[PDB]
Amino acid sequence: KALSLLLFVANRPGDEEETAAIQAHIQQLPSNFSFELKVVPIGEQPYLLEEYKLVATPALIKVRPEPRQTLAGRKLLQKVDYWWPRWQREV
Amino acid sequence: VKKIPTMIEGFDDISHGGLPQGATTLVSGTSGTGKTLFAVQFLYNGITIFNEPGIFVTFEESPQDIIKNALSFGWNLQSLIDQGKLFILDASPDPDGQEVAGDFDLSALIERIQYAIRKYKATRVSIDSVTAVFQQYDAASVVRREIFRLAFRLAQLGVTTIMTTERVDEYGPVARFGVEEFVSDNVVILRNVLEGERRRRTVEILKLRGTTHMKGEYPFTINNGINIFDY
Repeated sequence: KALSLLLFVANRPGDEEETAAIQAHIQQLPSNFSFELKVVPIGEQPYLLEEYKLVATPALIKVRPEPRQTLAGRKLLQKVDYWWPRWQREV
Repeated sequence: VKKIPTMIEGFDDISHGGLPQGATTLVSGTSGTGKTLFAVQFLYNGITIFNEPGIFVTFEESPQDIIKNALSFGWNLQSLIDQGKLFILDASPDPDGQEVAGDFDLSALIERIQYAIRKYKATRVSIDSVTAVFQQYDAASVVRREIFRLAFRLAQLGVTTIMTTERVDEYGPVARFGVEEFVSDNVVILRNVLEGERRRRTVEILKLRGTTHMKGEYPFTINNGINIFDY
């Protein structure tokens, strides 16, 4: 509820194994508040694809604690690691 | 085999029917040559003369800026959106909040265009400024590959697409970054030569999937649409 993340991923070959792996990475990141990180397959929620003007994939959107951010590319963990200390949202 | 008419005055005579149906056609030109105008008129005429809806994918111009500038030709692009016959897919970047790191694919864009095609029952699609995606993402080879994949799902859905590309020079290579070599079946070249004070604009049909067309450049003018007049 404090931090909410959305992981938009395609479903081409190898995306299945990789999307589970990066999800484990984010979930192992140290935090004292509760966050969600919901994985959204792009094929099942097109209305959501439009709201965030998505183009490149994979994409992780920082939604709840404004300012909203989108980190995209297959190296998005590198920027998740960069931004994670900054996401110290109190309330 | 077949072609759909563009109803752009004169163009259907150069193309000997129109643009190849169920495929994407490359509209390549420098700045201010009429690329966006050709792309909008192809969608506008499809909606107005026939009841075929159209999707407009823009990477640079804002959707309201697309509609606002369209008023200069008496084209109420807003009124078509309200009737569900036009849809502008906003694929323009976010200011200082779009970060890409590493390899990527345009799957979310291909899914967004596809979803719009199926919801609005469209048969015409215009993608304005393909050169702009190359400029926004510093992976020339990756973007080039994904446009090739996009052209196939556009062809798979049966819609006839127009992809506009920026050019380097008037008389030079066919397109920047080489999208000619992937969208290689259909190429229309728009020019805009500044001789002293007279500005002569010409259109040329380079390739049309081997179908019959007219060779060379033909002069056109801009009077509430595109009007080609040498044949």
